[PDB]
Amino acid sequence: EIVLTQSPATLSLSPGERATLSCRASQSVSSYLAWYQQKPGQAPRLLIFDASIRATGIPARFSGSGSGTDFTLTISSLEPEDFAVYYCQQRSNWYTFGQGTKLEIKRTVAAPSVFIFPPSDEQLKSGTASVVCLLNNFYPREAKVQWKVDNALQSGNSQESVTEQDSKDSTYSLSSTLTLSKADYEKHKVYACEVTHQGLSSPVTKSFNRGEC
Amino acid sequence: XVQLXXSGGGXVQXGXSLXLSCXAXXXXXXXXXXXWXRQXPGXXREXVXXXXXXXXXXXXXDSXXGRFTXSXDXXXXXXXLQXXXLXXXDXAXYYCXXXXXXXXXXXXXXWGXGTXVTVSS
Amino acid sequence: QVQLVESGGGVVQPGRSLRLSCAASGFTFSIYGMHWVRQAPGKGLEWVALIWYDGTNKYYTDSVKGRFTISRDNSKNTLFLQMNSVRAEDTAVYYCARDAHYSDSSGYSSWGYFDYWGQGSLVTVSSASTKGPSVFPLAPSSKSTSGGTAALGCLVKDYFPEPVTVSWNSGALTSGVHTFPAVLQSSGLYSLSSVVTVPSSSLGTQTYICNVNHKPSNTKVDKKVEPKSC
Amino acid sequence: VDPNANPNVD
Repeated sequence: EIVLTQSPATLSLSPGERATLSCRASQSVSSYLAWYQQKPGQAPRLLIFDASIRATGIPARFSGSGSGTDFTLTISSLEPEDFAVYYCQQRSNWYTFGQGTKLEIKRTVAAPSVFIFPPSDEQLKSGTASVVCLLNNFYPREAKVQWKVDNALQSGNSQESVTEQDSKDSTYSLSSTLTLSKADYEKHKVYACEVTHQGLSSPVTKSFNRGEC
Repeated sequence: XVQLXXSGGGXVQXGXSLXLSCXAXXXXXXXXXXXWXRQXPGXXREXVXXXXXXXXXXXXXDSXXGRFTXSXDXXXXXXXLQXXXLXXXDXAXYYCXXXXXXXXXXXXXXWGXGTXVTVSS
Repeated sequence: QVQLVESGGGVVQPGRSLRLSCAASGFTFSIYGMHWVRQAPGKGLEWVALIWYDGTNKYYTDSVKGRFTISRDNSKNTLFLQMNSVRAEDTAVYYCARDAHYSDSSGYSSWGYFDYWGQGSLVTVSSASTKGPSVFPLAPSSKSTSGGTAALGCLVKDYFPEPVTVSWNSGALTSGVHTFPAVLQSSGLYSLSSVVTVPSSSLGTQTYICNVNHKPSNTKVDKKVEPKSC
Repeated sequence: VDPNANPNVD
């Protein structure tokens, strides 16, 4: 099978700027390459096929080039409707897709505000403790969340989810949930979430003591 | 802080008529122009019509002139698109938007979720 | 005028069958090859199957071969995917797509791309049973205050299937709300949180209630979120 | 046995 590798994973740009997306094939696909655009919750849309032919109804600012193993999609002047995920696809040998490049709206840096929530007494009585850490309204997307329980670093027992860029302010927010049994939760006192982000000069930790809330 | 809720779409025979509605919540729309756009599969969003404030008129795209008409019910915070003499080429998702610029430069900051119109058979 | 309207998605238990439908209008269905392509939650696109305009040839990706069947009824302008022996890894939005049958006045011919797509149909393959969420407060305290802003919220845990909706104060509080995408837990049930930031000075006087709706189980829960002293 | 053959009329 022909593997398509797209780069960069994420491209952070502003309206008006030129965007250049790459797609590399593990072996020649001649000119049998297409590009697609996909927004959240929507089907993909064909932009370019046979490496350089623009589809009907696609704006002229989109153009494709390349042959063999290296391909480029260029947007000469990015516009707001172009922030989306872009995929390449080949039909030289069966049908494979790249793993996508997200074109996101650049804005200024905003460090996250950090908030921690204890498990509720109601949940505890039922047998489980969820501890939640919130990273609110930050940009860029990269951040690290570390959980510590009685000063010991946790792993394997948390899950994260992140919002899409906010429609008004283009920030992200992130939730991390740490899950323990009630028995394990009552073995420890201090529950802490430690957050790093390029906007923060030092890590921000928020913590509470079990049974002080 | 504004929500726009579209309704009225559906399947219609060529030559027939429907009326779309765009209902606003959380801002009195009386002071703002409200506009209709449409997006056929695979294409860019295209202008259809705008109703400015009452007595400042309505303006239309070439593609719908003489067939579609926009109107307002300010008391119910809703705008409408009456669509007559429908053709297969009118098949698209129809969107409404508020122009937040009361001087009508088109700062479209709030959008409806879209309603599908299909003209077939 | 091209439309592709899919139907037939939903929840299916492992090992069972489900048929998807894709009804075409606005083009000459019977002269186009048709494909199915799928997208698992948070993943990329994967070609599934292809059928010729006249139904004579059919091709499948290896992981569905012998379990899925592609077919079409040109008299009804409909494309079908019959999914048998389903597995959790089949969970995905399934799209039908028209083969980009391109030609020009120069005889140049091209194909094997996807020029129009259905809206997508979600198929969730899971042994989980329908279950509403347990709703718990995310109580505000000094440890959820930053500056003069406090955060509070509701954790909406252990439900199936998606989706759930959350509102605040019966819809009167919308500024500053973030409702996170659900995560699938190792148990096979989903969980998400909904948070809001508010002025910290309002914690003593303003009552904050989250309103949670899970339509598949008919769950409706109003949960008061009261402050704590962490 | 060619999955990339033209699946359309022409």
